Amino acid sequence: HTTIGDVLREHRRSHPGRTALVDGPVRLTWPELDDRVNRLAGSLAASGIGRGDRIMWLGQNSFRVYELIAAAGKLGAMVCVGYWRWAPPEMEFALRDFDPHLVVWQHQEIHETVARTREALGSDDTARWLRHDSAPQDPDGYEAFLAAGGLADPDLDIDPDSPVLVLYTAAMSGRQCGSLLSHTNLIAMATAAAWLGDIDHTTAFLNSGPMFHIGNHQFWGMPTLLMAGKNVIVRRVVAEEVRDLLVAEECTHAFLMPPTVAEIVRLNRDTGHDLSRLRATVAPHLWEGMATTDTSRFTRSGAAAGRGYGQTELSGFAVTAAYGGPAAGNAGRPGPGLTVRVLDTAGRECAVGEAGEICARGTVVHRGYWNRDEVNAHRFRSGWWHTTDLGRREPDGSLTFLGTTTRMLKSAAENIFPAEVENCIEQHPAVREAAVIGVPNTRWAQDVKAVVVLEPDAGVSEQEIIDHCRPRIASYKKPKSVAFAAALPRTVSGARDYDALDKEYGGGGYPGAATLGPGR
Amino acid sequence: HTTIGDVLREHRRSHPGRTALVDGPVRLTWPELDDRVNRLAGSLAASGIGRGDRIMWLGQNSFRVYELIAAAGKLGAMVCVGYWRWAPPEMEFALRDFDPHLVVWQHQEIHETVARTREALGSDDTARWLRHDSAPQDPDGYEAFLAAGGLADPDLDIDPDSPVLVLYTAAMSGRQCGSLLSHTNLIAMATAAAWLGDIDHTTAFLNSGPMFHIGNHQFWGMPTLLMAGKNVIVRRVVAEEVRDLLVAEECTHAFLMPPTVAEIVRLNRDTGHDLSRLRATVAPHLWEGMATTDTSRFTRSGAAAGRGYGQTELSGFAVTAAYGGPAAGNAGRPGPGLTVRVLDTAGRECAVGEAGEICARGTVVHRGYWNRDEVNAHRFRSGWWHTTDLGRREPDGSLTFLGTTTRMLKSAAENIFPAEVENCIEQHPAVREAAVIGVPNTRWAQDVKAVVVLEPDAGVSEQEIIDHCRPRIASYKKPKSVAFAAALPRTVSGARDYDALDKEYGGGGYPGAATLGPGR
Ligand SMILES: C[C@@]12CCC[C@@](C)(C(=O)OP(=O)(O)OC[C@H]3O[C@@H](n4cnc5c(N)ncnc54)[C@H](O)[C@@H]3O)[C@H]1C[C@@H](O)[C@]13C[C@H]4C[C@H](O[C@@]4(C)C1)[C@@H]23
Ligand SMILES: C[C@@]12CCC[C@@](C)(C(=O)OP(=O)(O)OC[C@H]3O[C@@H](n4cnc5c(N)ncnc54)[C@H](O)[C@@H]3O)[C@H]1C[C@@H](O)[C@]13C[C@H]4C[C@H](O[C@@]4(C)C1)[C@@H]23
Ligand code: NA
Ligand code: NA
Repeated sequence: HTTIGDVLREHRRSHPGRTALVDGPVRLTWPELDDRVNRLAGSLAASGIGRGDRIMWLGQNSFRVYELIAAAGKLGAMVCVGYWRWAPPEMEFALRDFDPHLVVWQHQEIHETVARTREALGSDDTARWLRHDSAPQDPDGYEAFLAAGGLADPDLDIDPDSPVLVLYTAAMSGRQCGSLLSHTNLIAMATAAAWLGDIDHTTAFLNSGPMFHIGNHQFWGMPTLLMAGKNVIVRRVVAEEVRDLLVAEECTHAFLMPPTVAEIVRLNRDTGHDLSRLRATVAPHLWEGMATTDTSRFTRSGAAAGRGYGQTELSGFAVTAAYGGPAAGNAGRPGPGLTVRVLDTAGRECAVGEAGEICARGTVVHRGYWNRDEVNAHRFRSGWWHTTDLGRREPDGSLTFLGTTTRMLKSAAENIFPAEVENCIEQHPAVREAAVIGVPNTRWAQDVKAVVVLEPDAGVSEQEIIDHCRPRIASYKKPKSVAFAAALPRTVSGARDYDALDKEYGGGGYPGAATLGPGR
Repeated sequence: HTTIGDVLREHRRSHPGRTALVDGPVRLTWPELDDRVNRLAGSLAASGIGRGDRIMWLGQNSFRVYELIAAAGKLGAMVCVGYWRWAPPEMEFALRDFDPHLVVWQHQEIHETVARTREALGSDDTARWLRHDSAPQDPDGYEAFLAAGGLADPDLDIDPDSPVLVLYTAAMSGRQCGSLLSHTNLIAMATAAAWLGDIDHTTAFLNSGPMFHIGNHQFWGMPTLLMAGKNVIVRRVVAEEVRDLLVAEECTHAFLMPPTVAEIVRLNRDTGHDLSRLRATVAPHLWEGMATTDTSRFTRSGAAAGRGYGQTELSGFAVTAAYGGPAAGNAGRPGPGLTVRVLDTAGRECAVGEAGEICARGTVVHRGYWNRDEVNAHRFRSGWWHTTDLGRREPDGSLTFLGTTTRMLKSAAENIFPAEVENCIEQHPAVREAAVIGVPNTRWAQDVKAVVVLEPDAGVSEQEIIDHCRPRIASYKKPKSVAFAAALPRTVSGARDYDALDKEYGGGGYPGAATLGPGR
């Protein structure tokens, strides 16, 4: 069975002259990339990394993320792409939970957060640390570490069901879980995406989405890699730099949400820079004729506007309106390599039209979460992965995604789980309880809002509650407003009544049948 | 991991009212098909079929072949789709070699061959035999056997690497070998084909190629099944019926090799039906402008003219000009899920430009042949599948298929090995020795020719040698001409000097650098 390592082994032979990666001045053909991967694998193995061992990336997007995944993959090891946006306590939690043998970290932009995180681990910090964006000769730097390795391919027999990429998600408990994506997961996801988006060796994809998110890997980093196209890296999304890279690298695809598109168009207008090679998937109307609207099924089906269903744990958008033709349901049908059933609370399959939990089996279902044996045993019960999302089958057999069962928010293209924010706010000594909801954002999706019950005789303002979150959770997770109450609404059972909180405090816009996709 | 049974389980839910299969008056929706498959699996299991057990189909194309593959697949058993064109000695050999628990047979057009074969087996005939084209109530019939089974899905956990389809090929020794194709083999083949041919739920594919050969399954039976298109069955190519089905069922594709096309075209000039919906991939010029020339990657690239490389043992056409763009080499490059190396006789990879044996690893490599321990250990040596075909890598990274190492002929895409034909001819009492070569034929690529040395003072004509072959080997393998000679030129080691035979008797048209594809 094919592994990620085999993809690079074949491309170095079949596409010796083609450029595989561009990241600033760095440009690598398939053979140059595979050589670097082999040296890197050499040094990892010399550091004691082998099957089932673990590397953490703490940085923005880099070509080195692809090198590390491939190198680790050739050893049967796995790479966690941590989020550069995480606050120190989140980064510390991920480091302790994942327990990596190696941490590859970035100084630019996040040095302070990285330092505070390392400091906090104290003597529990057993990992080796390499700075990726170091001076070339830095002996604790990635490039020197890589250079010391030998050119030979490790040539190991790696089982492609081995986890190779780990993406933290699913923080419904207040703490994130690391989704284990195997070589086979990624290859099956990439294969389906190649049909969905008509990807081939001429594809040139700008990696302008966060590598912490499954979306950038699915659309279209991994299919581009699989088909031997060019992956162009950008560290962060800055409209001008994106525009220049679209032109300079003749990109055919990019991961760009509607606000960024509008910034690029405004900036490019009447400058004569030709963006016509770009196949616009998201908000194609905003490009004003500067791009070519994508003709692939991804865009024509409505999948690019949110007509589909998935999650990290299914290797991304695994159900779409592109599979199986016209769909009465909002999400369409499963791609090949996944089967789906909507199950009631007793684990019996729901009838047509009846809401239940979306469950799945097949090649794109992940291996489970890192270090969560009981969660895995429970969410895989009866041999089906339980998504925690609600859906139904329509009479035409298509699927409708109705909403979450976890009160998850989406805000500014991030997921926010209420318990992460609630736990943070409740750490405050003045706060007895906090409930977090989402309210409609003026453009798309939600803003975070907290409803707070103060301790008796304590007093703290809305702004103090918000600012309290700054050192503790990612910036995008903070409430944008806070309401105060003497008590939170309760159901008959004494559970928090989140429906009543939404009704009384302006909640709405949650992911589901009324709010699908990236917006406009 | 996804299995063949999962495809049916998913389509019964996702496409409740869509037609999956058409065969004469039989029309089955996805749920109707899966129900029948479940009853069939029940009856198979009740007769003692389980994991690793074997069913032989000895019939022409039928909807029941798909039913049997899926039902066997749900039990972890396997189906051999035998050649209905086999002569009795070949059919007998395959039955003894394959040793099936159950044989499903057809009366129409082949009853005499089947009866002769069964007689030859005598008391070695241990299998149960079911007539598929029986009267409905026939208790030795497929329909009554199926109807006794229950509707419950067996819901067994089947390993996708289990063989599920067995196709006889590779008769270099003079006797065929059963290539073991798994669920995973077929699913990877089909996913790649859907990309190659732009296959989707609107595909209506006429199964006019013999299901005993990998061609019909790859192009496009399995991808059509996988993407929930409609599979229309015809038992074999009868020109008038093919014409009628293309029209009535609004077919978009069909497996029609060059010799079949002109008569279909001729008969449609009488009717004036528009065949524009048919996307002709093979020899589109022969359609005289009635069909549309397919514009999928498969046809635009030249792959549909033979620019590719593969074999049944690689799940079909695994290397093609559609993978990876323009290619100096005649075969293009490997599809995803296959890695290819050209190896020298010592097992070292060949330099660029150096001829060697094409060897392969990956998801589309078969599980080996049935009951061929020694051949399998040799052909899988050093962890690569050895194809026996010669090729080389070009400087641009692409692959060239140079030719066979077995003197094999290939006529309208059917392999014909000289030993098969030579051995049959030499059984004639008047024949002392025979050598078989191929001669060019534009429409068939090449024709079988025999060069025969008669026994002294015995006599036999060309026609007589040809007719001698009819009871002994499949029709398509017979010589189309016989030359008589006083002696065969010999090599130093005593083998036939085939190069001298080709030069003397107009030999050519062999598959490889000089002739690709099925004809024109
Ligand atoms: C990010 C994705 C690609 C990866 C999967 C997915 C669902 C994702 O968010 O993965 P996630 O981060 O793991 O979140 C999964 C959770 O997200 C929810 N969800 C499930 N389906 C949807 C839906 N259709 N719209 C909104 N929300 C959805 C469910 O609660 C699910 O459990 C989509 C959302 C989709 O909207 C877009 C936005 C952009 C980018 C990418 O391509 C797009 C043009 C479409 C694509
Ligand atoms: C049948 C196939 C599809 C399945 C694989 C293959 C190779 C097959 O027949 O498998 P097989 O019966 O197992 O035979 C394998 C042997 O066939 C030889 N071979 C390998 N590659 C080629 C070649 N390019 N042209 C001619 N012969 C070839 C090699 O000696 C090899 O070992 C091709 C032949 C190819 O010609 C065509 C004909 C039609 C239909 C289908 O699409 C086509 C437009 C192309 C396609
Ligand atoms: Na508190
Ligand atoms: Na003889």
